[PDB]
Amino acid sequence: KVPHGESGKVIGIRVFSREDEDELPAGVNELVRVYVAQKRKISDGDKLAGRHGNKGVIGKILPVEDMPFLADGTPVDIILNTHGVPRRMNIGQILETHLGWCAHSGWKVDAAKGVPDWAARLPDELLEAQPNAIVSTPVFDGAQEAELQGLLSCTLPNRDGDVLVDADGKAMLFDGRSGEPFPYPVTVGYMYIMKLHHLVDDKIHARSTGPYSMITQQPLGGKAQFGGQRFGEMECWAMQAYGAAYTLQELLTIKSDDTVGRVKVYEAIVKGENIPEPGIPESFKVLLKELQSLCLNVEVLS
Amino acid sequence: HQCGLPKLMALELFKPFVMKRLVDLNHAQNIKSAKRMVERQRPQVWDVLEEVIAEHPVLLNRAPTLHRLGIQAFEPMLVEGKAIQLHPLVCEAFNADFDGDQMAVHLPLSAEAQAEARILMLSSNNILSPASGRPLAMPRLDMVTGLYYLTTEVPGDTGEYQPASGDHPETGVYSSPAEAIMAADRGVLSVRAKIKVRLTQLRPPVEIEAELFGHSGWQPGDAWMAETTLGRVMFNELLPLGYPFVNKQMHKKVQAAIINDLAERYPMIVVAQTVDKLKDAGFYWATRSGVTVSMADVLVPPRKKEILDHYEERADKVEKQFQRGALNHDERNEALVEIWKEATDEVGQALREHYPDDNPIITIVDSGATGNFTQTRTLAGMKGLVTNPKGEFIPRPVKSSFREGLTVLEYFINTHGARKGLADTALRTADSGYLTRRLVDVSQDVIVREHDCQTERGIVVELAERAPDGTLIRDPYIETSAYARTLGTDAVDEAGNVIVERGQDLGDPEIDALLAAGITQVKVRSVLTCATSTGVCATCYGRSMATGKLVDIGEAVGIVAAQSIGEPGTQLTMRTDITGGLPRVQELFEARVPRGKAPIADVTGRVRLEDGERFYKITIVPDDGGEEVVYDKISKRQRLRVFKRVLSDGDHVEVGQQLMEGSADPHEVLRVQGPREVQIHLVREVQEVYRAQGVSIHDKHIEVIVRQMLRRVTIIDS
Amino acid sequence: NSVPGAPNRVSFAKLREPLEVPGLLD
Amino acid sequence: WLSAASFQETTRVLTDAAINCRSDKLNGLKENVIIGKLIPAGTGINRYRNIAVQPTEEARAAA
Amino acid sequence: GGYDTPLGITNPPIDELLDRVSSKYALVIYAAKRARQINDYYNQLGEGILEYVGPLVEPGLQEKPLSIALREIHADLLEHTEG
Amino acid sequence: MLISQRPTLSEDVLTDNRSQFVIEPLEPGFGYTLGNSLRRTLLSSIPGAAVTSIRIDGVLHEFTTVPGVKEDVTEIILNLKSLVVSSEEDEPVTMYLRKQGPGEVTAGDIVPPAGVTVHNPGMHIATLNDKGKLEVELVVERGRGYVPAVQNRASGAEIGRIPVDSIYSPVLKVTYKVDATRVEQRTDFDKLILDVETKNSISPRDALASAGKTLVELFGLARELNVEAEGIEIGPS
Amino acid sequence: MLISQRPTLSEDVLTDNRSQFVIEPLEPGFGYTLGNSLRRTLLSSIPGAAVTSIRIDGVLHEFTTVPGVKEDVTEIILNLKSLVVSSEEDEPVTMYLRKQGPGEVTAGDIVPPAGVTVHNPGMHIATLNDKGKLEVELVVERGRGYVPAVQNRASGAEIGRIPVDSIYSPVLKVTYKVDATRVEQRTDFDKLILDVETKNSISPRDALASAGKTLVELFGLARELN
Amino acid sequence: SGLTHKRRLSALGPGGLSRERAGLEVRDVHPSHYGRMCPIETPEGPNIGLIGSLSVYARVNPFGFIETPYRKVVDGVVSDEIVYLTADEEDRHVVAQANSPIDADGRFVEPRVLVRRKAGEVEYVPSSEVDYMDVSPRQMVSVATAMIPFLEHDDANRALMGANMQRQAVPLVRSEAPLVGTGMELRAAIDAGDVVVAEESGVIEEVSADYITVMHDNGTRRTYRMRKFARSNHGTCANQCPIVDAGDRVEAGQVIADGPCTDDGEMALGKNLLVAIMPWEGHNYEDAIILSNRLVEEDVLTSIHIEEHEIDARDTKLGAEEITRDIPNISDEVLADLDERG
RNA sequence: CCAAAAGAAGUCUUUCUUUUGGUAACCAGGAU
Ligand SMILES: [Zn+2]
Repeated sequence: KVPHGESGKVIGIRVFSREDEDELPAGVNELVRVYVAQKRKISDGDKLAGRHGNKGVIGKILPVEDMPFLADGTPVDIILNTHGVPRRMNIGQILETHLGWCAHSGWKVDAAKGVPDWAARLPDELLEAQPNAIVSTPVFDGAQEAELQGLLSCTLPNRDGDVLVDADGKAMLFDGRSGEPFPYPVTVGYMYIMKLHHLVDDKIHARSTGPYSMITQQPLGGKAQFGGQRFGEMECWAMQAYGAAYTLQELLTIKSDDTVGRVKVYEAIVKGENIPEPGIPESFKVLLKELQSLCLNVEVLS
Repeated sequence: HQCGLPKLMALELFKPFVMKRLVDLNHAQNIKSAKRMVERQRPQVWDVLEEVIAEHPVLLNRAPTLHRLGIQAFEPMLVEGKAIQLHPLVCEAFNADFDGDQMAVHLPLSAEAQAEARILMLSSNNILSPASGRPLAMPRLDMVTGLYYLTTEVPGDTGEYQPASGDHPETGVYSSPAEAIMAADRGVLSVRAKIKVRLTQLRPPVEIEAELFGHSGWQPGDAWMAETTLGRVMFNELLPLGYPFVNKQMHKKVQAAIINDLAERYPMIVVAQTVDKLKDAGFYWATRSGVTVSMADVLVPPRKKEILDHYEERADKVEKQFQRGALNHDERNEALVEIWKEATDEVGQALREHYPDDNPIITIVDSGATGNFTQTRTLAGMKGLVTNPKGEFIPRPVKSSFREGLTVLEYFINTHGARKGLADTALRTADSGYLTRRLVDVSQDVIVREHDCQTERGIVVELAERAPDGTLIRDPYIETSAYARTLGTDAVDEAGNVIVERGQDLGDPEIDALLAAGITQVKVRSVLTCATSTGVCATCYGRSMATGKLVDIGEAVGIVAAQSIGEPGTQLTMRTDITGGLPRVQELFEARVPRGKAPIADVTGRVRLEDGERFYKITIVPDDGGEEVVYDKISKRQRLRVFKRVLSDGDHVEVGQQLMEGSADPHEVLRVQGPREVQIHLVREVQEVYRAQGVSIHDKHIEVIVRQMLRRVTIIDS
Repeated sequence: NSVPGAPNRVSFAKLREPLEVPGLLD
Repeated sequence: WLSAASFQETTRVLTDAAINCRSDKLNGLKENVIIGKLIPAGTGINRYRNIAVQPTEEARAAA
Repeated sequence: GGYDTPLGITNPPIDELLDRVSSKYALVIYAAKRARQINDYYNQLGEGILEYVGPLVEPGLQEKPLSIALREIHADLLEHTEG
Repeated sequence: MLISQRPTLSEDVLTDNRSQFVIEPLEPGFGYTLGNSLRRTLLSSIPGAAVTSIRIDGVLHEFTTVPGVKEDVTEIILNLKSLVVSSEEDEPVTMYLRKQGPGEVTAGDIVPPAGVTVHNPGMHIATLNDKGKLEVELVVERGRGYVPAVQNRASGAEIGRIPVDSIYSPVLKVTYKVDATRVEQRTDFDKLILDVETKNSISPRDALASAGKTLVELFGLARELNVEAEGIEIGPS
Repeated sequence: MLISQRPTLSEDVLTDNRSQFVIEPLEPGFGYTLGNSLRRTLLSSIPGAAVTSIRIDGVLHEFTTVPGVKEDVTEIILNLKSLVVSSEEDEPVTMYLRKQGPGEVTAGDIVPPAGVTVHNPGMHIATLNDKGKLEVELVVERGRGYVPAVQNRASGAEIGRIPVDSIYSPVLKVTYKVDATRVEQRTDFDKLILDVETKNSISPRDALASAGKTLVELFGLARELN
Repeated sequence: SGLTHKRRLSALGPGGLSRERAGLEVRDVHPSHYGRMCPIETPEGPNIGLIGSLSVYARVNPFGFIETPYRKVVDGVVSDEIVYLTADEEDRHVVAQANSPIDADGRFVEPRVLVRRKAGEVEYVPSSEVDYMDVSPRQMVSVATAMIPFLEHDDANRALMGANMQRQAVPLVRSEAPLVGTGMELRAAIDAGDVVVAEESGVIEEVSADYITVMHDNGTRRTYRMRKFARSNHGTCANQCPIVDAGDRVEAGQVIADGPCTDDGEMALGKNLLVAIMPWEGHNYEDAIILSNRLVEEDVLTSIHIEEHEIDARDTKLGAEEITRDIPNISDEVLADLDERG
């Protein structure tokens, strides 16, 4: 059976058999393998990242109409916070954003009367580029700040002779949600972001009741079986510090391993009665039997 | 008090509760039909679910649960998606950033488990830290930037107040804050321009209320004239109605002061609502503050090259002196290090003086939102000296900023220390937890049992020692040693009547009164001297740092103390043979012999010192004259102690004066000076580390642990 | 750069490298 | 002996407790957590755990 | 500096509730036992009469017994004794 | 194309002239589409009347204080600025308020010409002492929105007349919020909450009706391009 | 100071798929709000038509390959996701595509039934060779907004059905700018210049008319307060 | 990820130190690592410092010691003789830097240049003692860290994360090459081996989604089969699609078909998105992110994930396990999707 | 607590009765 929390098309089936003299592990007659495929879109809680260590999960996915848009009506795709950049010392992402805008729009250094000084040691056939040009800045020998500034000062218009991003590299955005323009220019450009293999659809899990263990009667663990979340020692200290004795007593008895308490509380809930009183956990009795198996006379007095 | 719970998770947690209501509403014949409905998710299960989950608390938890506020109870509401939505103002308590964290959800079932999650663990009932009493639900980051932008007065802005010129009357005066909000919508006025407004719904400050209304006060409705900016009127509309008018720029310190004042003088619901309104305004105005990062905003100091050349000449002269044999290897390194430290400071000062006040980077730094100025110097002006794998400075130093870009060698020598820093954290994350686990076990049997043991014993507190020329300079660390305590004796000064009676909470007003009256020492109650048989009492413990009132008669103070001591680990950097960090704390609590043991005196008198070869030799001359104490094997690699001048031959020493420089072992000080002295020693020594790391822990927690350390006695004669 | 059909990605490099990157699975 | 056995050195604590024939009174937080009983702190002490709630007589009359 | 209409699980305000009892530990058991009494009354309502009475304060369309207990504790319609 | 669920509109009267309107449920998201439009229309599209300028005898060059009166010039100006008046004549009419002898001057002491009316007759303006006299002329005209003080177009025409800011809009303050609603598997729809505060020359319901009418005309300008164009229709009330 | 000159709307046609509308004289401040309300309605709430599902004969799911076709089924679906089509009838209709032999397959090879029409016959879909043979039927339907693919189980469909994400939005790009005249004599007004660009499915006039109808309904909601 | 896995040097194993018993002196970056083990790319957890990666130019000599090429300078003339030196020989000599001012004739512009002396000491020697120079910058970095543009503007802490998070990116349905790269993508893509590369030059005869047939200059023909929608060890898709037409001529070593995360032969792990650097209403608060809904409508960040399920029939002592539709206690509605034999 | 089969009643598909059937430890890799 396909386990918990899985679905998708069946794309392939690979069936082996002893009748066709296939090499199988000894004692095996047949072996069949089924492939199930899913197509996953990006969603809130999925993890994205750049090449400079600027990770973060997706907080919201806005409709395309309520997003900051350029003067020509172009919405932005992603919005990053300002407070994360200067404190982490990864200013390379800002320079990548500037050079990405320059590469997207395409430039032309005007050597009308002599090449500009900032473009003196710039390699040839970099004095002009077409829109959507691919460039490269080697790791320790790339684009200087003066060259980036010069390239930003000379960058091609889009369709009509309108330059959307000025020499500082910032644009005047409109608030797509209210309508008014933002009072100060904002930094815009093109950044290369990656989708990391930390998606929410593999991370979400919940359980009311389900399978239990065998030796000790506590719930299992893991999403594929069902399992419950672990309430460890530190979480017990926290509840003792709060002073909540009843919450702690129920969590450890009638939610984990009080074998009659579980059924009684389920019945009480569905029938609308009062939740009953907990009994004795089964792990304590397992402990007593192990201690007796070690030849220790453990006895409970009254 | 709310959280966002994805509806497929909520439908699974609340399955039994929805199955009952489906049958109760005649949407299902029996429980099997309702179960099939819930499993197949028919459209009415949602209408039943939103009704079922109403006012049913849910417990949210993030691991590791270092302290009490790692679990809090919220009121669930359904959201679209698969991610739990968390309020921005609980991340400091949870220590939860949004780079991929996860939290677990639990669901109370019985009536007591549900009342304990609404009256005890609800998020809005826990605003103050139990370790120190400081609020934890304050605005931070984007909210601080937005609130700092709003309450700022820009000189010569749009619509400013203009005095009469003789041809036209005054300009910039408004008849209400609703006429100013209408002028700001026309572009005629700026939210940060100085204006004069006629306020009627905002309480005037103390002086203006005294000099205009007298009588009793403003009595909402009475109009007064304020000279302020629009942003400050907007900010003060977010505060309670009876709170005076705060005409100031909202640096993070000012916000902390305001929220402490409100928490002291108002109930909890008022503070929770106020912080919510402040969150809303802070986000709204941080979106409009214009804080972005472009390399045109990262200015460089105008004369970095002159400074670097000037100090390069100094370094060259030092190197030439070394090359001529004037000094050994270490002296040259020390000289170069001093030169380059001076150069780094002189670059940083020029950088500080070059930036404007409205630059986004210095704005974020100076509003208190986040970051310090060393990070701004490293990014704009110059990195500077870097360390070895051993820890000694590289004398080069790194001379480029991250705006210019480091070269290959500079990047390499910088990675040297970067990786050391990362490994330090990676390895302390486990030691903190082990220490917390041991502290929780030692002190799990300290619970408030009585209300008053009615003892007369107590400890004394320094409380602003007297100045030399004559003045009471307050002791800097008075909030963690004298506040939230109850007096054991009465405070009488200069034959004056009792300034403060026995058994008083001893808060800010009482401390101010005692300092004005002119006393320096008070005997207060402490858990070290509680006379109850099992557990402490309430008056000896004192105020509860989280509630603000006297502790209850069931509170488990031992676990709170352990979690308060052991939670701020992690953010406790190990420091470069005397231990100075988490190892120092661990050896203090484990009562081990210190690594750098330094002998202490045993009896007063003068001391004769023989500077032997390969080890010192100190002997104490007893004033009594019975026997002389000799300390033979003391390495010359240590130092002599300085108290008040370095230890000089024939100098007088006290009964417990520490001779060498280092750490005295707690066992000898107990054998010589008794239990009170070792209690003082231990509390002071632990607080010294925590203060050095800038962490505020009240002394009563360390006192709980130390009390647990001194319960037994040793048998010498049966 | 030295692959018979690689795309034309223009570089800002100022220096010239004498040695080609070795085989990365050598 | 139960709390100490659950803290550290389980084998040594158990062997010397067996040799001394120690008896555990079950008075701590950890010992009551292990056996599944209400901890003697906060809401679990007798002062609060044995409260008696009753409507007021005027409220009874008004109903 | 009065407050605004308390919302949802935050009503009634906790300060006024604490004004009624000694500590919050007492309030927890107060409200929990009253809620148990209300639930028993609702379960036994169709069946034979028993002493348990209530609610004393008019409930809402669908209002949990713990909320009713807390709202009764606020109106000062109940009395309690400690152990 | 039908809408599915039709939105409603309910009012929550707080004060005699202060309300709170809730519109729900709206498609995700028409709360922001129409909340700001409605706020702007309420604040800047309802005709009204206000005081445009005044001249006060004895104050020509020095504007600090008025002889014989206790309150200074600016206090008088911003007392007259918050004066509720309704007018019908389009041209700027002139009103005179005049009172001798010590006492308290009040908004009811003004004698309005035909058409003009004062909706808060008992508004304190000034106090006189020591046989003082006050004689100030008001110019009242009807406009829209909020217009700052208009500087003299012809200085020689009047020396005593001084302009003041004109609050024509009968609505004083408007704020709005958007929320989320619905148990219908969505939990994504919107709920717009307005907060309209007016003067006493209008009610918060009449102002909202007028704003709705104005917006209907404005978007009917765009509708009339192609009348048989398919849009979203909510259905009969 | 009561200005009683009503606003008026005029259209300037830059091209077939683009045009600018100017609205004036507006009140001071009401240019950005009006322009943004129109832009928000245009970019979300205009009805159109889009392909709802396909069915290639030789394939059973989306993750396979067609013999002879250079692309695979996923790339073919991503290429068809760029179709612009306009239907006239509410119920779903099906259009057929049949190709044999070598040669590129464009959107002009689709045979549409009565009412529906393809507005970009030059769109590339797939390329075939001598072994290539492509046979696919596309289901076209009307709606508004964006609708994710309908699960095959929700409807009664065979294994050969491939549900496809539907995007029923004709408008392509919208922007505006306001020319505010702020004279010293305080007679002010705005001038909204709104620019609309559609993807050749409907003209900008027919999109602005739909937006106007929607907004007129939603504000008549508030008008009938008395 | 695979290329990074094959160039890894782990200090933990049978015969090496242990993760729980490793101090802080073995996790450091000794100055002898320059050119031999990358100081940036290392795990961020409790394995930090115990697992490293080999630099780009390094090789292992017959005894197991790592070497790096150096460009020897004879009498102040920077030659083109490359010599590989292990850490001890590199210790004896004095090594200059790659980004030094060569004057078009193998001569430093100035006499004073940063160098590395015996114990890794950095100083300023007159340009007559210098014995060796680095063959290039980017000699101390590994493959993954050489693909970060503007690496010297980022601090080492964040560059470590940026290098470690590039091997966690998931392949997307359609791939796009970065607008601003570093030039390492093509080499890393062709050396990883996930692309199809023409073994011999010739002319393409047949192309399809399943194969490419190349006709070599001398009679012979070769058919390259493609991996379509194949599962990887971590459950991702492993497509391969051709990037040549039926008439094009290919050369030896030319990329003939893309791979999972390649765009015309270059590594393409992500997409180019238009970005703004503002705070917006508190939704991008504390490292959170805001996305447009266009990236969902247009399938910009969509990926395919494949799962594998296995079962086998075994004899057993009782015997005769069977795969069949006749299952006890099961209805027919839950036996509808099954085919005639299970 | 669920599945299958048979019998009875009604509804055109639920209820009643009988029978049968009903997990761990290691090593490894990641995240905060
Ligand atoms: Zn006591």
